[PDB]
Amino acid sequence: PLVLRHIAGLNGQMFGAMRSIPNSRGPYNIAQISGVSVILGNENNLAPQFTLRGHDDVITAFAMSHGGSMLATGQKGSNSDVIVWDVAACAPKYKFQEHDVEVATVSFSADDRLLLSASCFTDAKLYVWDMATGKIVAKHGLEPGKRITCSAWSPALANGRAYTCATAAGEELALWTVDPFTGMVSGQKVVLGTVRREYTSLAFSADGAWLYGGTTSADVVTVNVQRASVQMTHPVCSGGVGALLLSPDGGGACLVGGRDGSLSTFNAAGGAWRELRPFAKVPGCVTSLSLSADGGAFLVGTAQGGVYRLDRTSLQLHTISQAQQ
Amino acid sequence: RRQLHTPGDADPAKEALLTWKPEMRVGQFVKNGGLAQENRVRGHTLRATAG
Amino acid sequence: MREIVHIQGGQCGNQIGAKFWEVVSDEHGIDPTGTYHGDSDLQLERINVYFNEATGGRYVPRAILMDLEPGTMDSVRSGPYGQIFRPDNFVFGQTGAGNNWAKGHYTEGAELIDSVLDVVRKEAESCDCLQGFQVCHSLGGGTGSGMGTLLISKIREEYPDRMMLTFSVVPSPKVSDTVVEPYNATLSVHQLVENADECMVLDNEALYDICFRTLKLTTPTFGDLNHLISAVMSGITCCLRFPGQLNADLRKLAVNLIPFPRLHFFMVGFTPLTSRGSQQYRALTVPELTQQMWDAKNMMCAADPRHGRYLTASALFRGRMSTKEVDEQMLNVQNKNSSYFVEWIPNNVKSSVCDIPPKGLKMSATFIGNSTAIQEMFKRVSEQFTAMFRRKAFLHWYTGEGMDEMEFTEAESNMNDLVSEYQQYQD
Ligand SMILES: Nc1nc2c(ncn2[C@@H]2O[C@H](COP(=O)(O)OP(=O)(O)O)[C@@H](O)[C@H]2O)c(=O)[nH]1
Repeated sequence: PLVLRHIAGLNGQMFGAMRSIPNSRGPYNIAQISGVSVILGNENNLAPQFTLRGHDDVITAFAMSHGGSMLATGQKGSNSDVIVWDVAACAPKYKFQEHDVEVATVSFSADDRLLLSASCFTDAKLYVWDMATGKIVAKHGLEPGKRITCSAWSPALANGRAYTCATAAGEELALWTVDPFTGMVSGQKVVLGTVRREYTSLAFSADGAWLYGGTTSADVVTVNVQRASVQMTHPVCSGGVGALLLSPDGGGACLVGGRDGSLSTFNAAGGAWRELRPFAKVPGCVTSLSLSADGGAFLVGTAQGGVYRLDRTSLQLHTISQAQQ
Repeated sequence: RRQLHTPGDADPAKEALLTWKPEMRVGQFVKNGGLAQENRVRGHTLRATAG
Repeated sequence: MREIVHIQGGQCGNQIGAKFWEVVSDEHGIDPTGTYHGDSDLQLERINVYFNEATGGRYVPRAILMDLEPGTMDSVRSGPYGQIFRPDNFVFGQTGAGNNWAKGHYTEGAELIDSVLDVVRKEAESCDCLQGFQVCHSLGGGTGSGMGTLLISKIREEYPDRMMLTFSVVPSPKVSDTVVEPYNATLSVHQLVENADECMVLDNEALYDICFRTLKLTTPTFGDLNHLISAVMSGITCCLRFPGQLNADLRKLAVNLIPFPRLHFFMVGFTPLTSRGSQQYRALTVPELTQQMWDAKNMMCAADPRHGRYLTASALFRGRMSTKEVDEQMLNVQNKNSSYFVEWIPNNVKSSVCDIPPKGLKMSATFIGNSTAIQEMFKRVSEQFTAMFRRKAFLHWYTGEGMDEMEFTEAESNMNDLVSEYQQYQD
């Protein structure tokens, strides 16, 4: 064979294509989405590792566990399947080939037990999987000819399993309750009064009673899940909220990344009048945001192929790897 | 005489008048499937007066 | 150096314009905030036409939103692309016209038509050279009809040499939504004849035919009708915003279409409408676009073009095309069907080519047609009026705010003259 030097490339079209494993003790720290495979590598000193090949066609759905032990990835082609890799050994632990046309979204639960792979638009067969075995848990029929942008799960649990939420391509936002009792999923559409924005990235709060969805309209739509309703919207940043991730401080804060490369802090319990402090700047159009390790660094991924490390106390910019589109 | 705080200064928008801060923003709110609308401390009188 | 001021009126006008500003903003790369993020340099060449430059690089539209009910001003800013609009331009009433043409035009206009003129005067002064004004409203209700025509009456007396684009929906043949719809249209078309320099005719039930048969949407959203209208309203000004092989402004479209001043009502179609299940199999060519252009069902009007001859037509082509292919295709449709075109006007179809296609399509065309077939629509509205007016049904409301029955009789004076003046060229 031939020795391989540093490999670069990330798919800037899809949201959240660069995310960091929260445990940095291993040789892998960062995961980025290419066309046919993924790249697992380290953050600081560029010594790349194995590209987990094994997909027949182009990748269009990415997820990783909050514990950092599992990764999940789908593909768009005719032989559509979603596969879950392990990170301890570079091997596909799970394969699921039941979606016909393409994968829409893939997400993990708050704990590493549950998978949501509501992924099609022709047949639209919503799946909820478990990580103990490679078998189905919940089954649903979504909608003919509807696209799902992003989905997430709540940290609020009852009887050991969580409840998820997903955004359609249009206005609607569906909340799903999944149970271990019989595997019957219950869905409800949120009562959007007049807020009809295209949802870019959603994530629940710490308590789980609220979910924040940053939209293309540069505002965060807040949804209370006990009433299944929209409460308020707050405009953050001078660009649409490409990435949204809850702040690690412990309060009601949430880090967001705008279309103009501004990483700002959004407080849930705040006044109607807000002042948009930029809170440092990123040169590229930020689409992905993650927390790298215990050092307090946020890894931000841009649509221009740039990955940047931004530490806290103090705030410095350090570009990592660029890539042409 | 006894000094008392002026009650009219509680408005957040009045904390810096006659300053050009373009990054100040306005929030909105939704009331259980009702019409989403601008959030002010007294927006009703600004909208449709009274009487 | 040419600019267009946009005014939206009523429930229908606000939602059409919001979907219009949804589409026209993305093709210039402006996000919902106002910051430019497009990937092409030609998008920033003509931003002045529909956007005003502000501090920090934000672009604010030249849009004036008017209504008599405050609910719609929640409906615009809380939807997508709702934060671009200037909050000073959010001028509104408190009570709502309530589908009364008299309330919009006589009583509730007088406290608000002064306020909406101050916004328009401010926006016209900030411009350097107005190409024209563009309004979108409804002829069925009262807010966009009575107050909408009131602004048009009061803006032509101030700016008489500027063009006036009206995108007005009309009552429908098959199924309707408001009971007094023939009353509101006949009064509004009576005003729209003398002041509006050019008029575009829309109706929802022609779009229902387009959405269900051509686009084959199983359950089309109420905004999916608006996207057909929004693609048109971007297509009329497509030559203004971008360079092209054949330059044709709003004036050249105007001076080529109308032979006489009173025949300014046009019926409009949009060509590249294909369902998503067959978009792979369709080859988008100039013969493909022209064949779908002249189809009766592709028109956005209830008037069948087969009934009445095409007096004058115009086509606005977008994309990379050949001038010889476009010109020889327009001569083909005239020679193949010469009975459907008027005889004393040679070279009926005037075509324009723009080299910047819309987003997601490599080729597109918007069709404008001035024909005498549209007299079937106005007679159908008029025959609904004479059934109700002869017994003075639903007339005590309209005379409540001040107008007399004489203005109702004068409404059919110009309506029946309009359909008779259309009729004299069909024979
Ligand atoms: N195509 C389209 N038609 C609309 C829209 N909104 C309202 N309409 C039509 O407008 C008609 C009534 O208009 P209306 O609400 O009474 O206008 P207003 O009361 O004067 O503001 C109805 O028949 C609707 O079909 C829209 O967003 N798109």
